[PDB]
Amino acid sequence: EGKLVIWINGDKGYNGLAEVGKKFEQDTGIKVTVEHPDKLEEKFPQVAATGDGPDIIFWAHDRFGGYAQSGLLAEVTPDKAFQDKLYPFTWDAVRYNGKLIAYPIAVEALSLIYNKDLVPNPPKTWEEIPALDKELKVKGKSAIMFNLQEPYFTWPLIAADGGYAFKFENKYDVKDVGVDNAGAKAGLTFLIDMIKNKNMSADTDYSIAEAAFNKGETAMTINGPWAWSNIDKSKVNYGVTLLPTFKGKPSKPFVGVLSAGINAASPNKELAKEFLENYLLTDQGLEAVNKDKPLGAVALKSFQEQLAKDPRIAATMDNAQKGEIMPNIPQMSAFWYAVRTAVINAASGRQTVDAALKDAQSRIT
Ligand SMILES: OC[C@H]1O[C@H](O[C@H]2[C@H](O)[C@@H](O)[C@@H](O)O[C@@H]2CO)[C@H](O)[C@@H](O)[C@@H]1O
Ligand SMILES: OC[C@H]1OC[C@H](O)[C@@H](O)[C@@H]1O
Ligand SMILES: OC[C@H]1OC[C@H](O)[C@@H](O)[C@@H]1O
Ligand SMILES: OC[C@H]1OC[C@H](O)[C@@H](O)[C@@H]1O
Ligand SMILES: [Mg+2]
Ligand SMILES: [Mg+2]
Ligand SMILES: [Mg+2]
Repeated sequence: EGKLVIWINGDKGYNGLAEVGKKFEQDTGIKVTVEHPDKLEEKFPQVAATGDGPDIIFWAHDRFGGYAQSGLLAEVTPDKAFQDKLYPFTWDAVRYNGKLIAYPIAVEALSLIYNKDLVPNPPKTWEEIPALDKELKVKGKSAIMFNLQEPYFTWPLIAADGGYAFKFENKYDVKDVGVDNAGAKAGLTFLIDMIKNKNMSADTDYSIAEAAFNKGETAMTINGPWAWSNIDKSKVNYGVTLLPTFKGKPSKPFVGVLSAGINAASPNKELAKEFLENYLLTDQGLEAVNKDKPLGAVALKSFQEQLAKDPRIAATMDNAQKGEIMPNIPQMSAFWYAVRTAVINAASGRQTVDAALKDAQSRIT
């Protein structure tokens, strides 16, 4: 009691957040400690269920329905004046069983990131990437590398031709799942065909793809706003644009709302509210995080007005509008674990595309 412990993922601007924490302490005398444990989103329910854990947890909103269902989050209590400072759809992302159970911070979607000096006119279709790769391979380069280990990054292609997670009835139907329909299989088959053709490698992960793109070894990558800061520091002149289409249809990234939840076991709920409402969710607080690692579009209208001019943010929102907001229901983690296994198994040859996605469908439903 008398201090704040915050958990945030290691790809986010945790040093910038710590600067907001230092300002909070200067003003209040209350110490703010920012940590970025690994697997924090799996650890939180295990420690919060014993009355331990951080005061504030940051993640995309998809995890938070499961937390709320288990009673691990405090209902947040912003007055109507504060609610009107943030975009309504961001509050919708953090509403569960009619209650607000987090503060929305930022809106994330994946984009195509391209080296302007290797591909001045980036490909508009996935289908043209193999021919581009062939020309780059004679120069000792590759067309594209992105994280193939996490389903977040492959989902936009799987969804393009008709894949979906849970069907929404204007409630989600947790038994109407679109992981093994024909559209999902078509997109995952194309990924596997690129791997078979040696346009990509099944073992590429986040670090490998980031290093290759930021050293000028691959012409394109797929990543979110948090990655831009490291590219700024690199030698690469990059642009951010629409994901390629597949079978003429847009890639459909899942849209995540970075959210801050208050632990139901926290003895510091009033302090957490003060920190989040009056320090973090200000133009200056978000600026401090954003200059560390970019947040994307932000939930705070006044600061989003200042970011909306950036072509990178425009591209982020263009991809977001072609995609879908993630569900926040508890079943979302089952979806992600099952799809992760399916993609890895298909890409490594441990299962056919059809067998992998059928097994995932069975697991989720
Ligand atoms: O891959 C499954 C994973 O997807 C999402 O995680 C994203 C996250 O939203 C981004 O902010 C960034 O950290 O990349 C992650 C993928 O590595 C879901 O939010 C998450 O629950 C899910 O595990
Ligand atoms: O178990 C698969 C994945 O699920 C949760 C962890 O965040 C990631 O470290 C783990 O790989
Ligand atoms: O369950 C262990 C999992 O956790 C972290 C890794 O990202 C994943 O490769 C591994 O399979
Ligand atoms: O891809 C596996 C990942 O999918 C979603 C989960 O939130 C995270 O724990 C899980 O790691
Ligand atoms: Mg983690
Ligand atoms: Mg609650
Ligand atoms: Mg792996």
